[PDB]
Amino acid sequence: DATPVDAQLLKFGMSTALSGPAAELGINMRHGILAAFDEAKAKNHLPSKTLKLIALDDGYEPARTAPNMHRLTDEHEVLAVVGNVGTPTAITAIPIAQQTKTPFFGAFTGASALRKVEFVINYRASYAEETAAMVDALVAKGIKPEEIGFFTQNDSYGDDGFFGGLAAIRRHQSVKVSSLPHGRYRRNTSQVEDGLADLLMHQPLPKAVIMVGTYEPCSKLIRMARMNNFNPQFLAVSFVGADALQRSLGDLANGIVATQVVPHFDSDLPLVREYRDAMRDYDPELPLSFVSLEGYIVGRILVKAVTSIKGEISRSSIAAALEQLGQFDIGLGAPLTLGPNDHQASSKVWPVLIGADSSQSLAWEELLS
Repeated sequence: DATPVDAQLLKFGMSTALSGPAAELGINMRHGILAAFDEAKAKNHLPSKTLKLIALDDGYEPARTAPNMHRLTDEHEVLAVVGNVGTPTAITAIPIAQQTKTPFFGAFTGASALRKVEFVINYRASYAEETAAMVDALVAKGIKPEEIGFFTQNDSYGDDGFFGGLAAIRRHQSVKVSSLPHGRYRRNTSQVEDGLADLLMHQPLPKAVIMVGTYEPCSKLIRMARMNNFNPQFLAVSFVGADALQRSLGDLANGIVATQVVPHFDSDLPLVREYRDAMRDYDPELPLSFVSLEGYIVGRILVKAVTSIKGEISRSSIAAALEQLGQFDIGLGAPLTLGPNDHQASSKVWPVLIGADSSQSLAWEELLS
């Protein structure tokens, strides 16, 4: 009761899926951020500052995102909202961040809606970029544009990935949007039967299915496809959660390709080695994942920006500091770029091939080999 406290508390907020069928996404984003914050404390990166994350559960449901965001920006007075999972959730969250002038940084979503939003600053490559990489690689291997199908969540997330795929296909062949194979499922359900039937009845039958969904419904779709005598090349976007997908499917995940917005967590890139050390010290029982690696990267960039601030640390000075990063290197093997007119740090897409027991980096020229 008598001890001076001169450390300034720096509060950051997050609204994310900490429960429900997509919980692995929010849980692991949160762990990655917290591992970064743990490391920053351990190494005295922010002397006389205390980092705190206020993480509220929205279950990947926009109806819960809205009141969470009001609480984070009003009563909690957070300095930035960091790492929130999802597209329909972000679409609800962003106007609240904008009206309160709160930086909305490193959201776990590649949606174009975040990439047109002055307060929205992104680390990761977009769904347009992931789907372009997939489509170009498929076509290079002799898959016809008309043979590429989509299995997507029936909302703004699935729409965004589908539209990215459509644009990528259109670069190779003019098509009407109604011609593409496109099965859908409702967010946070396992109701994938109708979507599978739509793919199966398509002319021609898809040879590749791009999955713009989450791990639970995607796992069920893959199991059901194989039961229904259908074995195309499945490709999962980053948001699916490749680690959770592999855990659910086991051997049935062997051969799936999944695009990531981070390098492999087994890489010896300096940042990745630092991620592994931070995770080990933070909680050695947690498995590594692409999701927590992304959260760690977001935390690292945030801390780097905060370190640069001279004077009051505030919403406005954090927004400015993120833009002041310019071209910078955090040990990813290639530079990141942020600025007043550049709000996406990375366009890099790292494909991985899921095997029997693990995943490994994939060169696109080895796709379907």
